[PDB]
Amino acid sequence: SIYTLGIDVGSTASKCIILKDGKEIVAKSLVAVGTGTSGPARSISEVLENAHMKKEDMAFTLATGYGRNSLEGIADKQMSELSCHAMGASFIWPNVHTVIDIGGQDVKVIHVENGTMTNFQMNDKCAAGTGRFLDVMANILEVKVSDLAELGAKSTKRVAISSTCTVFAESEVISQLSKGTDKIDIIAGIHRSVASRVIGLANRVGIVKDVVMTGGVAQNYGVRGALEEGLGVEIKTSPLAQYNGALGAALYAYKKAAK
Amino acid sequence: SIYTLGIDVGSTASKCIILKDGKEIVAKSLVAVGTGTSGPARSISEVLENAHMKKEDMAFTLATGYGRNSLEGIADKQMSELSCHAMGASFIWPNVHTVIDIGGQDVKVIHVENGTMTNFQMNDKCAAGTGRFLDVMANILEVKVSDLAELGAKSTKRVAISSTCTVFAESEVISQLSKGTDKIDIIAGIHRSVASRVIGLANRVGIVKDVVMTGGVAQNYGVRGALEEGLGVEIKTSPLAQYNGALGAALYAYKKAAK
Ligand SMILES: Nc1ncnc2c1ncn2[C@@H]1O[C@H](COP(=O)(O)OP(=O)(O)O)[C@@H](O)[C@H]1O
Ligand SMILES: Nc1ncnc2c1ncn2[C@@H]1O[C@H](COP(=O)(O)OP(=O)(O)O)[C@@H](O)[C@H]1O
Ligand code: SF4
Repeated sequence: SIYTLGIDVGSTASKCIILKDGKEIVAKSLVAVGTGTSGPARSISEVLENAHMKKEDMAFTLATGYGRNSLEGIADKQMSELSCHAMGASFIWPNVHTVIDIGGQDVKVIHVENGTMTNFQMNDKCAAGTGRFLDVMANILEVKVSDLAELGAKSTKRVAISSTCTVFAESEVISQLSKGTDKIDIIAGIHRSVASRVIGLANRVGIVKDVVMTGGVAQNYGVRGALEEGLGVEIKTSPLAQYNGALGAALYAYKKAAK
Repeated sequence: SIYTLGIDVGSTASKCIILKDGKEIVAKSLVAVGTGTSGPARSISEVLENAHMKKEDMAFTLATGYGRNSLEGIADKQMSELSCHAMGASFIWPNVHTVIDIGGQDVKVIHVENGTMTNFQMNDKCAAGTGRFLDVMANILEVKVSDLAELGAKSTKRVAISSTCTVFAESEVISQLSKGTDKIDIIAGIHRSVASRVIGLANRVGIVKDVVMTGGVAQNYGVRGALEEGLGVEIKTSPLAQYNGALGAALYAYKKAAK
């Protein structure tokens, strides 16, 4: 009976979630964020449509993300991206305590307790370990970022990328091609390279029980598997992975719409 | 009467120096890293020719640089790049105490005392502040790395690049173009951006009196000027700037050839 709207406006995309009584997801949406493109707005329409409801049907609207204020007038209230991820993770996995969120342009590991963000470490300046790292690599390899996972899974040889930087690592990848190294192998290498950076931030926080991966890159099971190897613990993820930030907002909305 | 050979084999180029009695430069050479694995070799021939002498005439040969361990057989002893720069700087500027060396793929600030490396700070992992940063920018701007200095000198408006990263700053530059911002201005901005990183390392060491800029990027007076503004002290440089590492090797050679 009470419908709420969670809006996660990131730097790459804008995700939306609408849930009934804060217990079930009725609809979600995702729209690329282009300059001028007005995609966060579009995504809102997208959800409302998918759900067959009007903005006036939402009890409370909560926005989060990089441009969580670009639609200030839309959201009743805005909230930290760390908070929503913690809240959302908790809705999907009750025993979460550690949340690894990789999105374009940034990474962040969050320690969660009672759907809240206890502590966290995040990278906002280095393109390394971000989905942007994976883009720059998929381009040189001439492959689709959403294929990397599938390809790297075929690797038979370990190929390391000693360069920590995206720029230097780019040359490495180019050079590994000059040596006739297979792409499948270079990819699995790029994945461990990303895992390595995440693991780097990860340790300043500590991997607690029931680790979950969130964000768009979450889909890349190549990357996630590289993470399980590094941290040596199960890394969980679900289809809703990239809609976590939004899901968190919707949960905080339904909460604000009860107090 | 005693001729020595200094060979600085970098990642970008291979420089060579030959001096008589460790007091005067008789000849120098510079050869890129074209595909072949004989550019360092080629440069040696180049110098010997320019000088009109043969490898035998060289009393002692000392190699330095990224591929130092590659001239084992050609050279007689190898030495730290920090040491040669300090030694070489001292030969060019007696009162040096601080040496800023920007080359492709790395930056490093050296404190010098009696032709020796007292302390130093260096960047080897981040492409930011390196000549590689300038490359990635010259490409997007569609200009020649050796023109940047000349162009930026015409800027009339200050345009900042808030991004510290080469990858993110790359997009910025692209975006500053979308806003119709002049290249001349974007360049001067890129220069200060580089200066900022150098100054970053610089402070962990301390700018002492008589600062000198070394390395290929040394030529870029756009960059060097950005450095004088930041540190607020004179930054010296000479034509031999990029041959400093080699010059240092030749000086250590003539020294080894006297003890
Ligand atoms: N199928 C896929 N496989 C791999 N990566 C993907 C896939 N779909 C999206 N991604 C990526 O995951 C990231 C998700 O970004 P996201 O978290 O939505 O961005 P932001 O934090 O800016 O909102 C991007 O780098 C995007 O390209
Ligand atoms: N005329 C020039 N103007 C600006 N930059 C230059 C010029 N000539 C060379 N450079 C650059 O200066 C740097 C010199 O690199 P160098 O110190 O020789 O490399 P390495 O440290 O790998 O041996 C490179 O980034 C190169 O492109
Ligand atoms: S290490 Fe590379 S990817 Fe990271 S901030 Fe530096 S230039 Fe950017």
